[PDB]
Amino acid sequence: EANYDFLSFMIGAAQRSHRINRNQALMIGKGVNEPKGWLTENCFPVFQTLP
Amino acid sequence: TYMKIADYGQLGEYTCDAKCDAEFGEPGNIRHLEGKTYDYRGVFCFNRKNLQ
Amino acid sequence: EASTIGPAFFTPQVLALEVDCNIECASLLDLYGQIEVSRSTF
Amino acid sequence: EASTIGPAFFTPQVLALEVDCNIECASLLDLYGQIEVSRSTF
Amino acid sequence: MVKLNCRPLCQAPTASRLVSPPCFICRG
Amino acid sequence: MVKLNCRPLCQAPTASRLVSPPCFICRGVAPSAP
Amino acid sequence: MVKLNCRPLCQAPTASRLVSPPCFICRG
Amino acid sequence: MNFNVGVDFPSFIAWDGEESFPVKVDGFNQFGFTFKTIAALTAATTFNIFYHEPSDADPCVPGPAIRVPEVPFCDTVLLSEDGLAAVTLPETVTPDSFCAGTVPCMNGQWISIAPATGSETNAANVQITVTMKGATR
Amino acid sequence: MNFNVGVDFPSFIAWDGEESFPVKVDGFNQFGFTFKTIAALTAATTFNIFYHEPSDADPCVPGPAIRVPEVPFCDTVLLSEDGLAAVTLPETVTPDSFCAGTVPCMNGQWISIAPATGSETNAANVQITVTMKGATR
Repeated sequence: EANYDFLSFMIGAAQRSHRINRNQALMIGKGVNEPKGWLTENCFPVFQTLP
Repeated sequence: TYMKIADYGQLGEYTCDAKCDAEFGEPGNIRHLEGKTYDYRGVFCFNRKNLQ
Repeated sequence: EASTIGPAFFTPQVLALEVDCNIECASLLDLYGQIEVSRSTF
Repeated sequence: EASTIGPAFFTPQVLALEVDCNIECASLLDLYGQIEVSRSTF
Repeated sequence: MVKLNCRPLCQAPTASRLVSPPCFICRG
Repeated sequence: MVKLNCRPLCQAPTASRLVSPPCFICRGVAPSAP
Repeated sequence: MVKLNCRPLCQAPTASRLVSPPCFICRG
Repeated sequence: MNFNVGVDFPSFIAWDGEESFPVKVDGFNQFGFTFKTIAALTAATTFNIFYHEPSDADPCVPGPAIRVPEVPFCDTVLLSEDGLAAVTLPETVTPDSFCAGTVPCMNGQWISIAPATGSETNAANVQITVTMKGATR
Repeated sequence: MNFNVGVDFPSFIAWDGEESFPVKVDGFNQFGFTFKTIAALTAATTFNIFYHEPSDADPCVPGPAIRVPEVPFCDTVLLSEDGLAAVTLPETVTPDSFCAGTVPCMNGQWISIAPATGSETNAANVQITVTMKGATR
């Protein structure tokens, strides 16, 4: 029952949650249990402006 | 009546080794909604001669 | 998830019976002497 | 009569829209270098 | 102009005796 | 196993400011005085 | 049932100030 | 299998026998009362209906208590004297039996029920409650 | 154009803040609660759920109060340490927001709510009503 097809909604709301989470990880993921993202590894040469 | 996906919700993330904390996550809502319609309903009247 | 989510999601199959449950009498009409008038006083 | 007789004799017109309004973010996964791999620890 | 429509919640049983024609008895 | 479900009866508005960059200053002008 | 109809006789002179943006001044 | 029908037709209190409570009917578009008796009444019990407006200071608290007018329905006759809505729980209504009425034309955003004067003696044995029908957020 | 939504989803008071009430759920097949607070709570409050049975003296009056067992679905991990169903209004529920919920399996003819021990002085600030669904008879 439940005319609104729920299974396809969860299969849809799992690839979506995966997609943004992988994107979030490769940036600021911290070492253990998440790929080391390039924003937190911080071995890119960094330039900072003057006040 | 229509439907409104309120939110999607999270699904347990990125465990390298089993610690068994975020198993099921949490899902979202679907939030059935409704809505009616309205109407004007006015009138007016002239007699017969002030109109003729 | 399971049924803790609203009652507008499950559409109930509307079946096509109709209980009446009332009751009439018989009729003594055919026994009575039939007759037909056309004015309102005879 | 009407307007005092249950709320089930009137069947609403189920229109076919589904409002979503949920932004993902923005994709940033096609810039990076892609490499298919095999059994882990390459 | 509000009109109400009441209805009972629990029904009651319905018992009634079934007395039948009595023992034939002569009128004398 | 009861799982609740809650909505608010009256949502509230949400204001915010719109700060925008200031007109230019520059890090030291050449012809100047101490 | 009297239907009052009313008009004004003299229209008062109007004068609206045509204000325009002031000159650009930084916030700071 | 029973459905969590509190969402999609919620219900709130409107008269617990000692105090009226304004119920917000803005977020929904249909509503009705479901009377219920707790002990045998003494005579006919009459209730007034009130509708509120969003208060002048705060827009999510009810304002004063204005009495909703009543409209005919194409076959009315009684036609309550001062054109003002009212409901009369008839005498000889037993417990374990509920009655359900509703004002036709909605107005304001909070509705309320109050025991009409001269009938607040045996009105402590009634308990009105409201149930809305369909969110429109 | 609002309907007499009373019949076809009636509702009754189940906890008016001072005393409970048993509400009959035989005539209907599906039901649920609609919690609602009247003033800000101070801590998480917990209510117990009870089901009655037809009394032997009279089948139209509820007997003693038994406590409804607890049914887990799959996702349950708390299990409430007792196998006896109970609701818990969380802290930070502002008194203009309702919360709905119901038991997955009815049993008996009546249902009741009462504040569990410890949270008996906050429950005086909440209201719990029950609305049913289609009538079987």
